[PDB]
Amino acid sequence: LAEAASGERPARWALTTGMASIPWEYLFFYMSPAEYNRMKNYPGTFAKSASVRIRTWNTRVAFQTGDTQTANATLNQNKFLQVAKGIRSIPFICSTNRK
Amino acid sequence: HDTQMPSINVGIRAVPKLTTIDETTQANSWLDAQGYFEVDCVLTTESVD
Amino acid sequence: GAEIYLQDYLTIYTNDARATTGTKILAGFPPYKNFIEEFDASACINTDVV
Amino acid sequence: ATAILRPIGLHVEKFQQTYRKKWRFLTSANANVILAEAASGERPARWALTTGMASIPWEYLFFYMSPAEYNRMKNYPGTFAKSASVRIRTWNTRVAFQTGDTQTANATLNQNKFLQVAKGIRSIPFICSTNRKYTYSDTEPMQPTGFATLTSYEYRDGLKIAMYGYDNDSPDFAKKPPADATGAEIYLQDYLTIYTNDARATTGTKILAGFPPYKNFIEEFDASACINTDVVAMDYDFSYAPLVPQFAPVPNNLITQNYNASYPAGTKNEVTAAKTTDSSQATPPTQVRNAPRKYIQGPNADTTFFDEEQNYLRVPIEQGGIFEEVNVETVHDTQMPSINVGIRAVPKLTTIDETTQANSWLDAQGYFEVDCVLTTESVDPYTYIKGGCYSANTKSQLQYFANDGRPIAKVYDNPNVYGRMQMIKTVKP
Amino acid sequence: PYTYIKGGCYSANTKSQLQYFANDGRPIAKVYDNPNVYGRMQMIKTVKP
Amino acid sequence: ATAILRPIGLHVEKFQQTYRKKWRFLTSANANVILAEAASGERPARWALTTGMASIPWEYLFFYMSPAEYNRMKNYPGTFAKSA
DNA sequence: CAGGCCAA
DNA sequence: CAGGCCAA
DNA sequence: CAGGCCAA
DNA sequence: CAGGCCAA
Repeated sequence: LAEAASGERPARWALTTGMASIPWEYLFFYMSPAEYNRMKNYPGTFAKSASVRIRTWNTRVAFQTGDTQTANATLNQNKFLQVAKGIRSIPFICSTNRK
Repeated sequence: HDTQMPSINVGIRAVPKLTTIDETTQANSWLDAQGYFEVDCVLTTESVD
Repeated sequence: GAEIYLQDYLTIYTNDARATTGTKILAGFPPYKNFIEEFDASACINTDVV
Repeated sequence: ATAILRPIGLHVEKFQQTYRKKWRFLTSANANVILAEAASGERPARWALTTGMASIPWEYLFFYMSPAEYNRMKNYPGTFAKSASVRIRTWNTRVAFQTGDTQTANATLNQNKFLQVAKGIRSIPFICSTNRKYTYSDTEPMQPTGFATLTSYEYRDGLKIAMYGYDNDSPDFAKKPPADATGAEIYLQDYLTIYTNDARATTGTKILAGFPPYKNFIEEFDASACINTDVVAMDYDFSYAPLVPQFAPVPNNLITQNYNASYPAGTKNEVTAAKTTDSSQATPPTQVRNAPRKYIQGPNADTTFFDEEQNYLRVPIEQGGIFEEVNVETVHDTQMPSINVGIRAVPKLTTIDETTQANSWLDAQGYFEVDCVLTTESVDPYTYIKGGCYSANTKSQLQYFANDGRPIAKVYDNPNVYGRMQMIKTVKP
Repeated sequence: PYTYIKGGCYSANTKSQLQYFANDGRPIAKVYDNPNVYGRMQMIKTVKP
Repeated sequence: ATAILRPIGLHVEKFQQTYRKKWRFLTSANANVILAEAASGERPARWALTTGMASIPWEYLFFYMSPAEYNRMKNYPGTFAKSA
């Protein structure tokens, strides 16, 4: 995808992926508004450790594309899961998470 | 010292359509596919009085 | 406990030199697939991945 | 006595480099259909038997190493490709659930699914074959109905661009995301085709031998049992694959009046010879010593082959018999074995009324994971104290040249002649 | 290093190197010619050959 | 699960090179004589005590590697001297 | 069962 | 194979 | 007994 | 560490 230059941002090419970002670095991910509001009444609070475990379930693939002009429906599937740890910190892969 | 939390990205690779394209290139049509991810997260905090 | 659709995905960027004046960098993309793990999702049903 | 000096010899630096790629290929299960190819110039009229076995271009440098790696390797004179290995793994093979012909209820859960592997078909003396791109019918997308005009150079260039993408200044940059970065599948379009003579207009004694039984030379397995299994594992040691020419020696003609001297070769052949053969049997096989050639480094160097970079994707990596060295040398003809993999066409569940081959096929794709490794070596010889690297003059290299000045190189595109890959004139890109 | 697919070798930007320079543009380098100062070799402006 | 991809990282090629020289040096047994050095600009007036201990220029690149080697090494960006 | 032929 | 660079 | 001081 | 090249 082409991203036009805007102000200080140069013109660049964007390579889209299907690897969804997991927002485990933020406080709302772990604790509800009630917990946040109560924690506000505990001055001196430091977050000590954050752990995340991700389990994948059955991955659904469409049986057909819906293009009526082709008979592309098939029982067989090649189905791959992509996991990316620490891509954000790689000095030479300029990347960010986008909608 | 400077700090960083490692990023986590998970996803499913796009599944090409069973159509036959006429040129040596990447697929131009893909089947709908969803990843189903169960996420367990724990946060530990401490405070002092 | 219902599922939530995620909409925020990793995007890889590289320079666009179509309007670049001077010495252009034409290095293409970095091979980002050399830095990720990929598994057959049919074998990963109900398995810890991260 | 304490040896204050000893013959430590020259300073030579050898560098070994490794190039790895991973490619995912999608192959069509093309039907076995006879196609007519009209006579064109020197090409006779012939019948073509199409297959679904896609060619794997493991004989070319772009298969293993990216444009950045190629450009950097250019700065390492004396580079030889040492070994090329390819591992091919097939994944689940998809077969269309239905043909799409609404007038029949051909949809079925059951599948017969076969994977075809062909090693070294290109070298078989009596199976005249080459890899071709087909055109397909609209009603039957898996049925070839002709040949595309896309040549082998154009095919490999397109495959390279799919592998590595365009330059950032290209207006068509977005069209091809690099598979080297994405890991996405690439559709292969170059399939093994079997040829036989077309005697419809032949005058005189006709040969009516039909086709050779090429299925007696391939492996075929139930593709349902081959999911995530290695199917091809082949290594190749290169006899002589100069990727960048040697460092030029210090010319002895600037130091010596003896540079143009003669010495006995004895009964050994220190100069290579080109064998010309004639399958029409109009001319006997001919061996010609001292074919026209010129140096690829030195005062009168002609580096057209390495400046047109024929060796990236136009010309195969190995060029044994094309390149001479100025020394007592043993040189033999060379070939890299061909690799073709594919899925056999899956017939439609329709019932035809005649005893013959199926006339309708389900769409089927082969999913092939290809692992390839290329090993190269280069040298930095210091024969002299100053001026940079210089090699010994016995390391000087010559390349066969045509009389018009076009470098001659080995090609794996045309069918074999007596089991030999021909040498042909290179074409300027 | 091959950080990118095309264009030749490129290193990571964390491998970028700077050299001390004088305000007039002459590179500054270590020299072992002058006597030590507090046991230290000085850095001096390089002279154009 | 069969890992179709794994983080193999970048392709980086490291090249190690060795440069050797053998030199024979003749040194004079200079006497220990005090020499006067007049003040010049920022340099003060000082007494100099001469010795016969010749300096060995092992801290410089020409000591180990010839002009041909230096010119070729110029075509290897990222070169660090490891040990002398 | 591949690399200068295979029926060596 | 993640956390202040990786080719340490 | 050398390399950012030696009397550390 | 020599004899049809040596970086084989």
